[PDB]
Amino acid sequence: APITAYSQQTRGLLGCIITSLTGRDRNQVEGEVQVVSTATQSFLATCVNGVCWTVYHGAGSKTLAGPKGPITQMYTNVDQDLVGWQAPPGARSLTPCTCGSSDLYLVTRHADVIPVRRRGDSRGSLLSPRPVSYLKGSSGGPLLCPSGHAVGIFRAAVCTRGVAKAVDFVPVESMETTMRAS
Amino acid sequence: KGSVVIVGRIILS
Ligand SMILES: COc1ccc2c(O[C@H]3C[C@H]4C(=O)N(C)CCCC/C=C\[C@@H]5C[C@@]5(C(=O)NS(=O)(=O)C5(C)CC5)NC(=O)N4C3)cc(-c3nc(C(C)C)cs3)nc2c1F
Ligand SMILES: [Zn+2]
Repeated sequence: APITAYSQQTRGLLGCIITSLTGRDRNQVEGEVQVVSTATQSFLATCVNGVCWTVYHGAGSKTLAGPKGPITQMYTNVDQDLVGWQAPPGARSLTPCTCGSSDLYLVTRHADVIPVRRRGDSRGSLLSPRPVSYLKGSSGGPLLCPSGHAVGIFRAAVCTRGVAKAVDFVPVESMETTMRAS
Repeated sequence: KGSVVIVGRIILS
């Protein structure tokens, strides 16, 4: 990898629940990827062009606890398992890849950067197959090109007997397509 | 009902 990553837990369980109910998060926000949670489950969200994008199957309809109360979904594209909120101030946004590379890097929930070989528009095979548990909880995590630019957000995996052989992701082009629907 | 909450972050470089 030419890219590295590290994680920082900013909230605990009790404070999490609380903030979920009020919808008011005054904690300072940093970084390009946020670790995100509802009461039941947890997953990632990625920032691209000022919008925080995550998966619909983790956050469905829900708002995002923000510094001035809850934030409504700007974008909701059930068809592509994609939702988006306006990035809380402080969230450093990634920008889309323009180079067309096939040498991708998926950044996971535990801050692993793992090589992915670009296969289609929304598809890429893992160079070293991992266990599924190694990947679970990373939906809404970013796929990056070698220069650290965004090509897509992690949606799903293809696997057999608990070992992940390939990854599906929403292409960054579909995010701008969703943003092209006023 | 409830909101999604930011319980952490991943920094890149
Ligand atoms: C445009 O085409 C697609 C493609 C896939 C879609 C889709 O895929 C699922 C399939 C399932 C799957 O692959 N397996 C179970 C097997 C391997 C597991 C691979 C490991 C990690 C995977 C990334 C990951 C994940 O981390 N999920 S998560 O973070 O844990 C979460 C549950 C908290 C959100 N996602 C993941 O595992 N899966 C996503 C789901 C949904 C929707 N789901 C719902 C509700 C009702 C559940 C509404 S729409 N739409 C999808 C869709 F429109
Ligand atoms: Zn690029």
